[PDB]
Amino acid sequence: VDDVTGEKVREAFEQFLEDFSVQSTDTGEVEKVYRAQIEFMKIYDLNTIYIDYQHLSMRENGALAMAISEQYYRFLPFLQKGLRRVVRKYAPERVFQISFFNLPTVHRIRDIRSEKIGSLLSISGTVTRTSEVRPELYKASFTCDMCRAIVDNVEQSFKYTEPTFCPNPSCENRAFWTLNVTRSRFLDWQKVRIQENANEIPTGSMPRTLDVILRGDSVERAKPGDRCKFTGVEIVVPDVTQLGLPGVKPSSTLDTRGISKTRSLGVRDLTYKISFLACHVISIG
Amino acid sequence: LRIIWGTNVSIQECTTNFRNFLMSFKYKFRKILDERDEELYYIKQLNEMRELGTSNLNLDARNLLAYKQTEDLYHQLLNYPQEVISIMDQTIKDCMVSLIVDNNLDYDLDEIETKFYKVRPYNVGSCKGMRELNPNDIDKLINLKGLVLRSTPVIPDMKVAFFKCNVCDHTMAVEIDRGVIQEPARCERIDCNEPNSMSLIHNRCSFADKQVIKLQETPDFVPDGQTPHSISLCVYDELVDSCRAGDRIEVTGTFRSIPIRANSRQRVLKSLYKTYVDVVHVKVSDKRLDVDTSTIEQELMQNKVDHNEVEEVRQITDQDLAKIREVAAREDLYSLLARSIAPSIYELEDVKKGILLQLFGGTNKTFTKGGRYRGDINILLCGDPSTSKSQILQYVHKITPRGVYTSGKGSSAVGLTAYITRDVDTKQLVLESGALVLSDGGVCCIDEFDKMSDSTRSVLHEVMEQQTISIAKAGIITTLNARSSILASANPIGSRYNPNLPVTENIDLPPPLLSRFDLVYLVLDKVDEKNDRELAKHLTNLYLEDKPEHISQDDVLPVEFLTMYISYAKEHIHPIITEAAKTELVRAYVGMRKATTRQLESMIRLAEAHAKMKLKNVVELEDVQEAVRLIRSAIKDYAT
Amino acid sequence: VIIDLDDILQYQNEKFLQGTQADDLVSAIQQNANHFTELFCRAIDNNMPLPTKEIDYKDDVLDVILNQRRLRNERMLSDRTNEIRSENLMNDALREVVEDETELFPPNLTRRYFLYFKPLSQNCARRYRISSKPLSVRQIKGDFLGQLITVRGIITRVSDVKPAVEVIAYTCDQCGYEVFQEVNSRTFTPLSECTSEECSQNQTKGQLFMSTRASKFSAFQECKIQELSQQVPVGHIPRSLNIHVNGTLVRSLSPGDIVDVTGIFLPAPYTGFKALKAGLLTETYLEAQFVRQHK
Amino acid sequence: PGVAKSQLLKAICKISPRGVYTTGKGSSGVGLTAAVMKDPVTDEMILEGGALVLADNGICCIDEFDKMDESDRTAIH
Ligand SMILES: Nc1ncnc2c1ncn2[C@@H]1O[C@H](COP(=O)(O)OP(=O)(O)O)[C@@H](O)[C@H]1O
Ligand SMILES: Nc1ncnc2c1ncn2[C@@H]1O[C@H](COP(=O)(O)OP(=O)(O)O)[C@@H](O)[C@H]1O
Repeated sequence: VDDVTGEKVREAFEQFLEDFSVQSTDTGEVEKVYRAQIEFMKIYDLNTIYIDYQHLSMRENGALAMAISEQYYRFLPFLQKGLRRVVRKYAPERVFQISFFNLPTVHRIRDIRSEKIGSLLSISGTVTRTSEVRPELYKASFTCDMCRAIVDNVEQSFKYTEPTFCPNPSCENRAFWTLNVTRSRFLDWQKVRIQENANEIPTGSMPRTLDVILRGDSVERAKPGDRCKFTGVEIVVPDVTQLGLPGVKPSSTLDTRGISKTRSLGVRDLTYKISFLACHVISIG
Repeated sequence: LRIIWGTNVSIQECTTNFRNFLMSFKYKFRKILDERDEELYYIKQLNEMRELGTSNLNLDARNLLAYKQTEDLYHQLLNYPQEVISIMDQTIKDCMVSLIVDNNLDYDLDEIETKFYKVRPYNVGSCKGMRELNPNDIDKLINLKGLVLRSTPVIPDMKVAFFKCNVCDHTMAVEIDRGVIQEPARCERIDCNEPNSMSLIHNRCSFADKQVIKLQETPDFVPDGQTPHSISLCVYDELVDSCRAGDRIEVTGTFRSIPIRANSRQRVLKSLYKTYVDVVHVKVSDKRLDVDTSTIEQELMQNKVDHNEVEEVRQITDQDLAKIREVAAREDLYSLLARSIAPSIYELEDVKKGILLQLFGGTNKTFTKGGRYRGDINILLCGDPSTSKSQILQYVHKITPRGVYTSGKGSSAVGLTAYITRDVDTKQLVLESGALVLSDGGVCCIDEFDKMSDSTRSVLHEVMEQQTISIAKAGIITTLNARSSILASANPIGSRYNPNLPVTENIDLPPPLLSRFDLVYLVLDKVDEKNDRELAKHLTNLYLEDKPEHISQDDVLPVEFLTMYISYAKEHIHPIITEAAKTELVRAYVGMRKATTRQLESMIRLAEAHAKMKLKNVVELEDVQEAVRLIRSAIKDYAT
Repeated sequence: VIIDLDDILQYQNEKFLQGTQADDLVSAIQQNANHFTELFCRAIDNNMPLPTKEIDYKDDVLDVILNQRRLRNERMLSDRTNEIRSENLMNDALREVVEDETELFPPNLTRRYFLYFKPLSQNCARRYRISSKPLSVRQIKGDFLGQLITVRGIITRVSDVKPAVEVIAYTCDQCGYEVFQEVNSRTFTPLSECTSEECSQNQTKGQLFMSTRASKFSAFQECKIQELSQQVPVGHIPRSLNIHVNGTLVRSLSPGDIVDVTGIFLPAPYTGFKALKAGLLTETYLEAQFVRQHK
Repeated sequence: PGVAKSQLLKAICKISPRGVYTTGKGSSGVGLTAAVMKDPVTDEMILEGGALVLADNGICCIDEFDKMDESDRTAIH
């Protein structure tokens, strides 16, 4: 059902971009639009897109708009899979990245909370300390020697481990590894650390930076010593360094009340720090 | 009679006990106040609550003490704060619903009742510091005070955890409640069985916000040998960011004790528990000390409305307003307030007065962009020693909300901004606000300004002009805003500055910096005979009473009235000089030129303070007269 | 509750004469002095005015927790004996049985008060009758460990008072009960699963987590003392010595003070770099029973 | 040079509790002001002072009061 409701949001969005995106008549820019975008991207075949938010917010009265904004991390997979669907339909090596822009609102970095977590948002600030571009897995072929490698999948969320199932064989496991660097897909990336805009900061609170990671062809778009405007893909990164913070800090101690006694305790603290992410980067300002 | 295991607080029957109170109170507080408003507070105020729907009924504590019943519940709240606060929350919710069913259809309709109502008790007890506290009180409501050094960014904290499966996959999630997240080993869908790894996806889980505010407390009443301690309080939820760095704050909250892992690898805990405050309630504004400006607050008005909140800007009743607008009529007002500022301090009225305008100083202007001349007016004063020149500093320091007080030579250009210290709690590098950055807004006070090292004062040529400071050093490179008045004390070389000699020479200083100060006071003793007798009559009093009373008496003086007055004047007035001024205004400047252009800037700012007072949106052609005379006042003192 | 060795001296000259011969407490006290705190303590715990009055409201917290612990402590016994007697089949015996089959809150967890000793100088030394010879920190050989000793020196440092935890309480929440672990030295490892007699031998052990209101904290403060600088031998340099402070005596000490500190002197395990120890060493410290300040 | 002025100060700082005897070169400027240093065991970075802070609520005593140079004189001033 949650699968079904989410999938419904899929079909609704896919219908959106396939349904008319443009009301402009006579002289134009007459319809469509986004088809023209898929095709203009098919011109140089660089496989990433730009689609505006405002339209999408207006069309459905926003039920879809809000459905995207609030649960957006939930709704990534359905969306890029939907784009893949339409591409498969009208178009003939698959890497896709979808980035909205032109949000209705701007939020200061100091105005960031955890209620907007996992949800797309807009943040503008002064970029600082860009960092050289390094590859990333997210698709890897890794298995043991026994009995065969070339299994390619998973490592989706940042972990980075490991193969999910159907080990070894026949040694079936558990186990772990081994990872190939000869077979996998990589993308990007460069990290940049963005600072609060000099003019804004509340007295005397003094500026506080946050960290924004750049994946996508959005790479290198950022510039050191410049004001920029980002759109959300917001998320979280875990942090070891918070101890003696003070607490009270939550933990992972597992519930073993199943099974029976005849692994140990297995406790891992979970302490996260907010760090923004970016699909879209503009130099506006 | 039930019970709670350790609390001796019987569930319910304290709810009855609390309700008879809540519904019926009025004022018994005045029996402690001794009397010398009629109807009860809480039903009215709780109504205001219900229409506004701000939630956050902050109670008082003590309204309870002294009233019967609840004579007991006060004790039970000071001792067992958390549980009791939960009870009270429930009670208030039920009291809401029961209040609605009287009026039938309310607020369309039944939703608002289910919304969470919570208490933020304050004003609890007179406590001694932090340091004084025993391990005997681990969890209790406790009061603190003192400026805020720094605040960390928001740290996210779990509320509802989230989980997915490798198989099938299924999405269910376990809520935290008590402080651990216990995940099921296996499994949902399949189930089965099967011992398949249960993934924890941390972007789908729900968080709340935990910030941490470092605090430098002043308990006063210092037992010695103690030196100022530092504290760390973790706020929560809505209270996040509701406190700027540098404020003087009254915060109340529950004392706390938690261990912190030593190894960071092993499970081991360090024993020797580390302690901190949980800060249930914050009490930013004060009656006794002056109120912050609006322009500076800005966003925290434009924000903090949306998620709502409580307190912040000091609020004024109606009839007292009706008293202010009456007092404004009084003709001797400009004189009157001047005597009221420093009650102990005798004569020297024009100093009191110039400073009086330092409190009202200027009018802020953004143009289209840039601009920003603020209201800032800056005052040096020099003279023979023992002239009270330091006392004023103390007093202004006491009134001005955000100001900071620095001695000469106890200062350095690094000390006045951007320390970039190691945090030592997290073993990280964190930025600290310097002394001028804190002092942003209100008034920085300076001792022995003449005596500053040569590298220092090189900070001020930045501030006085730009009104911001530009820090390109070390880690972070930015121009950050400090908008602040300066009141500087100076001792001439003499130290009696003596007749003749060039005075402009005899203040020392580079003359360019010296010309920059808005209004420069030179105080002198003409040995009036005929004075010292009068002055001795003033000071040699007290004497009586030993318990200080009737200081300047018999003299008509405002006390707490002048602060709400000054505040009111500042937020609700924005004077413009229009046409009338410019002629005389200019001819003054020329008359001085016949000095530097700054003196003009000075006049137009200083004067607009006068006009800011008296509640005039427009300057008179008059009132620029004394506004000059104040600059000429020192000249009648430059004759020798 | 402050104990004096002086009035003990007079107790013995009362029990000496006027016999029968009573074994000497004091010389047994200085020479060990650690054990006697705890033993003296249980000696006291038995005989007390029992009710002795109402606990009001406040009064205090941690007074009520105590009260309810003692109360549940009584009711358990009353219930067990009530039950056993019902079955059958002089009356001392059943009481004994009930007392030994039941789990109760140990005395040491419920006391509410502390015990300290003050050593004898003084007029009594010339009585004639050692426990106080004010000593330099040079004067302390490492052969005195365990004894009750009195030193005089300048306090320095003397860091902030904070809660230290002697025993920790956990609550199973499943089997109910409580779990009290005693805690020693610098660190401890928090226990998990369950030790509950009812969560023993079960298929599923319940999980427990601490409650900081239940546990027993002591006020802990550490302070260093340096040689009075007169007593230093001609060459060399003034030495330093550590001291611990628990319970009531806290906050009584301050820097720049010249003081006679009287405490039972005990070792705590440490050494330098691991490769620097022959073993086992002790690193020592001084414990503080009673403070007497010059000036 | 004589008249034994300082012996009165050893005297007083002996009699008065919370008295502290210091000299100029002597007690450094950092001697009177309080440094911030990491506190062992309990934490952290506690202000530890000397002279003036160390002795307060009681008499502080100074010798060679001329040779104290400048930064010190500002404190005492
Ligand atoms: N006009 C006055 N009214 C009240 N008190 C005064 C007046 N003049 C001097 N005093 C008293 O004399 C002292 C002045 O010391 P101060 O002026 O601070 O020294 P310095 O001038 O060296 O800074 C204060 O305690 C103040 O109360
Ligand atoms: N009236 C006096 N009674 C006793 N001793 C004195 C007297 N006058 C001077 N002295 C001696 O003179 C010496 C001066 O010592 P001191 O006070 O250290 O130096 P200063 O002479 O600079 O004050 C003292 O040691 C003291 O013994």
